[PDB]
Amino acid sequence: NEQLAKQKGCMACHDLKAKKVGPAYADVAKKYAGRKDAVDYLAGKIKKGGSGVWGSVPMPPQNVTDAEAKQLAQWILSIK
Ligand code: HEC
Repeated sequence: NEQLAKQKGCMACHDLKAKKVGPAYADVAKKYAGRKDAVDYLAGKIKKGGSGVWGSVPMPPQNVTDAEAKQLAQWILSIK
């Protein structure tokens, strides 16, 4: 956990409690913490990228698979 975001380099904009170029993973988690499919949705935009729900900066695409996409929404959501 955690070390994963490094191998990818998502912190370049995201941030647990630091609203930087991207919505702090902690903030997004709470926003999707009251949901039940935050895993599919998130990962759905993780392998696609883009934007429109938090801003416009088309986040750069990534090379992850469904499984990896799950750990991202599961690891980012658990973060508060
Ligand atoms: C800055 C260039 C970014 C880097 C690097 C990464 N992400 Fe990102 N991400 C960024 C923004 C600005 C947004 C919001 C765009 C919008 O308006 O919606 C996002 C969003 C995500 C999301 C949300 C998916 C969703 O809710 O549909 C996820 C899951 C996400 N980003 C994952 C992610 C990962 C895994 C990264 C490293 C591989 C990563 N992002 C880098 C900006 C940036």
